[PDB]
Order: sequence, then C-alpha cells, then structure tokens
Amino acid sequence: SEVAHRFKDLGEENFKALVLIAFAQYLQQCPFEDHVKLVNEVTEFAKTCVADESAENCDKSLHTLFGDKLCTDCCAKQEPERNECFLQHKDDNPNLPRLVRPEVDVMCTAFHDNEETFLKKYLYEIARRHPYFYAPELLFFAKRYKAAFTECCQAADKAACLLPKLDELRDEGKASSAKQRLKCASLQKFGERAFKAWAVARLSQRFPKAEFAEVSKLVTDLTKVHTECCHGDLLECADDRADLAKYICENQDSISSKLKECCEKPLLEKSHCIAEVENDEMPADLPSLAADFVESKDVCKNYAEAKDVFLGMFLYEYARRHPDYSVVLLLRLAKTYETTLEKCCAAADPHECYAKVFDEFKPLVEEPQNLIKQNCELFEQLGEYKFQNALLVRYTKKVPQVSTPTLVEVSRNLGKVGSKCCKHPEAKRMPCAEDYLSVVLNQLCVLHEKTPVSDRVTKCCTESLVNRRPCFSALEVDETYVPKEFNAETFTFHADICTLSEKERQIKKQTALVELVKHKPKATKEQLKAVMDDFAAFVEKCCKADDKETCFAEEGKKLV
Ligand SMILES: O=C(CO)[C@@H](O)[C@H](O)[C@H](O)CO
Ligand SMILES: OC[C@H]1O[C@](O)(CO)[C@@H](O)[C@@H]1O
Repeated sequence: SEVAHRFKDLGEENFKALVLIAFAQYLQQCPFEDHVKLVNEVTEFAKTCVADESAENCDKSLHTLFGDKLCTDCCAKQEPERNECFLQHKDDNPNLPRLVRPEVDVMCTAFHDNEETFLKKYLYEIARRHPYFYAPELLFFAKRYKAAFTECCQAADKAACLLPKLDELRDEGKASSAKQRLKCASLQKFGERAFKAWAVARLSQRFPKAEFAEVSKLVTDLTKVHTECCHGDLLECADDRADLAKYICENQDSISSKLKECCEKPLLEKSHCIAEVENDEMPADLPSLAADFVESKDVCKNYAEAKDVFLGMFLYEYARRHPDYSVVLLLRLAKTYETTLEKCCAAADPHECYAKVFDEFKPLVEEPQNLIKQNCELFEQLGEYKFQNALLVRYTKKVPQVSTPTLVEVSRNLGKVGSKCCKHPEAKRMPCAEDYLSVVLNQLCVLHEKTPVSDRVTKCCTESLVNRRPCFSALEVDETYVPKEFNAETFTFHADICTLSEKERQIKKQTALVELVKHKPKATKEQLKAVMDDFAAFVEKCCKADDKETCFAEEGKKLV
C-alpha cells in the first residue's frame, strides 16, 4: 500500500498538509472547506490502510485515490489520462481576489481561536494561487507563519511585530515560487536531459571539492525530487526530498564543508538550508581543462564512446572552477563544445579543428559580462524605481503586444536585480544577475503562454531555455507594431490614488507609462518625461481638495 507508506515516513501533520496543497493546486477555483473535507476522508482512509495493508482499496495508486476524491470534463475520464487532465488544467494566473490582509486584531482573533483552520487556510490560499509551488518549501513557510502569529499576538503591539515578519514571508514567497516555476518548465517543456545538465552545473559550483560520481548521484536524486513535485506527486516529492537530506548530512565530508550548521537543524529547515548553502571553497591545485578536453588524443574516441558521461565530465570540471559564471553561461559553453566536437570529429584533422575550441568561449563570456556591467551602473546611476521605469519602456518597446499587468509585473521584477545583485563583488554579480533574470523571463514566458499575443515572445520562450535571456536582450523595438488607439477608459481616475500605498502608487504610474509608450511606440525619453510629468502634476493638484472627484474628472475629460 502506497498511501500508508507515505503516511508513515511523512507523519500525519505533514501528510495532511501536503494533501491539502495538492488539492488546492489540482482545483484552484474550488471553495476552502470543500477541500478540507476531501483531505479528511483521505487521511482517515489512510489510517485504515496504515492499520491493515490488505484493507479494501489500499493497493490503489495515489493518482486513483486523489482523483476519485477530487471528482466528488476531467472526471469523465480515467487514469492515467485523468491525472494528466488535472495537471494540464493548472493556471499560473487564476481569476482570484487579491488577498487583502484585514485588521490585525481580527487575525489574532481567528489565530488563537482556531489555529489548525488558520494554518490550513494559509496553505490553501498560497497553493491555489501558486499551483507549482515547491510543496516541501511551503510546509516551511507554514512553520514560520505560525511562529510569527504565535509570537506577536502575545506582544505589546501586534501590528508592529507581525506585519514586517509577514511581509518578509510574502517576499520570500514570490521568489521561491518563481524559482520552482522555472524548474517545472525546464522539465515539462524541455525534458530530463536539460534539467540534469542544469543540475550538474549548479551542484558542481556548490560542491567543487566533490567528485563526479558524487555529483551524478545527487543529480539523479535532485531531478527525481523535482520530477515528482512538478508532476504533482507531492508525497513522494517530500519523502524523497527528506531522504536526499538524510543522505547529504551523512556524507558531508564527501560533498562539502559548509553543511555543518544546516545538518544540525530540524527536517523542514535543513532542506531549505541545504538548497541555499554558500559555494564551498574550490579545490587547491586544479589542472586546467585543456589537459583531457583539448590536448588529448582520445578526445573524439571518448565523445563517441561515452558522450553523455564525457559531456557530463566537462560541464562538471568547467563549473567547479567557475563559481563566477552563471549556470546559463556554462550551459551555453557546454553546448558550444559538444557542437564543436560534432563537426571536428567528422573531419580529416580533428585534433586541429577542435584545439581552437576554448577560443569560441570568449564572445559568449563577454556578452553577459558587459550587459551586467552596463545596467548595474545605470542602476547605481538611477535607483530601483527609476531603474524599473527604464526596463519598462525598453521591454514594452521590444514586445508591445504583451498585456500591461504582465509587462509591469515582469519589468518591476527585472528591476529587483540591480538591487539584489549589483551590490555583490563582480565574481558574484553574474550568477546572481543572470540566474535571477531567467526566473523573471520564465515568468513572462509562462504568463504570456496562457494567451499568446506576441510571436517575438513565443519564439524566445520555445527556442532554448539557456538562450532565453540573449534572445530577449537582442530584441529591439517592434517596428511592425500598429501604434495603439488612445482610450478614455484608462487615464480615467480614482480619487483613491491619493491614498494608495507607495507601492500601489508606483504601480499605477508604471501602468500609465506602459499605456503611454504603447500609444507612441516611437517616442523620445524627453517626450515621455514630459507627458509623465504632466500626469504627475495633474495628480498632485486633484489630490488637493474641495472636489477631488470632479478635479480628476474635469482633467480626465479635459484631456478627452
Ligand atoms: O543559487 C543558489 C544559491 O543561493 C540558489 O538560488 C539555488 O539555485 C536554488 O536554491 C536551487 O534551485
Ligand atoms: O535545488 C538543489 C538543492 O536542493 C536540494 O536538493 C534539497 O532540495 C539540495 O540537495 C540541492 O543542493
């Protein structure tokens, strides 16, 4: 019996949780206490099965069991095609109430009142709004969300304690979800082989002192974890994730010397810890690569005789000595090498055709290097908010078809890179910057995917996950684009704008900026600053009273 096996390793409180999440992800439109009920039957059923293995129906796969409960289009359909239906029905941008957080006291009132139903409503709300969210990490966000309600409601002021701590959570939230979203699309749209290469590369940076047979082992385990998570098999996902942790913590003199403190922590924490560890110090006296990947006579023998292992060794030896290269770059480097080997071994003097191989990395390394210096400067010379507006006009010009909210959301998150990365010392700038940019570009990739409107985006999104960034960078303004038709149903206003949070306040402006730029695809910096400055002036007026509602209306209409 599978269920039971999972109920035992995971324990109940986790089990109950992981099943809840899976139901929220499977059915994002369905009511809360409909799902809690479904979770309850299953848990109680899994107890009968935990008792007697033979108990009727306990031999059934998790898919059959979860699918049946769910069904109490996709249901008039049987396993395995049925499960594929739920998975294929997942929605990255679901029509659901923004999640406004009401008066704190009331949150402490519901928390101390009913504390199981209050953590279960948090899982349920994150999960249906983030249908690909790394299941085990959620549990960890839930532990912390409690620790915060527990340790603020019993304090002087509960607004000053809680809110910051809870804001720090929502942030880590977003970022973790976007990171997991990108692993799932690597597997789903591009297949295991690409993910494994990504893994080989990243782990090898983290664990440079570790050997290739050790990195491979961790790579199969890691990909197995994610395969299941991204496929919605959360229970096995959590189980196998815990096991990787038990494993890393036992062999940590074979893997890295940075695990001490992570591996003394409780299960939920250690995994989260391990996944964030600092790169270990790269080994002492390391032979340049050329040795066996260029100088050798068996070069072409080995690539023919064992390509995957061989190209595995390369990426690994190259990665372990470039913690200052982004994973994307190294993956490009790796592809450029296999491709070269491809032509050279086919020709009359292979050793000669391929000895210039390392000399085709030059331009590939250069491109990201400059781009990261240029805008890391523009941003010290501009600041985040002003940096975001610049990205916002650039990317709108590139792909003006994409929806405003997507444009605003992506571009702002693109701005968060200067802030996040440009502080770092140059040998950390690049993996930060570029590895961060892939996550936010994938967001755009998956947000646009629900309803494609721009073939320039569709193309860069399907061509190669690795090339995705350069593909976006190299785009220039869209001169085919039919300039947009000015609409009064826009710069219509809303005396609310006077009382918006600083965030919401910047978000309305940026949203107006997009519109603007979409109205004149070709327009100066100097004419946008002009038209924007007008709008700002108009708003500062009407936010000073008598009749704000009519002020906004007259000037709305007196711009009509
Ligand atoms: O690069 C790092 C190290 O901070 C992490 O972002 C890592 O890539 C992630 O934990 C695995 O998905
Ligand atoms: O994302 C990769 C990292 O996450 C873990 O698999 C645990 O989830 C660690 O083994 C690995 O270092």
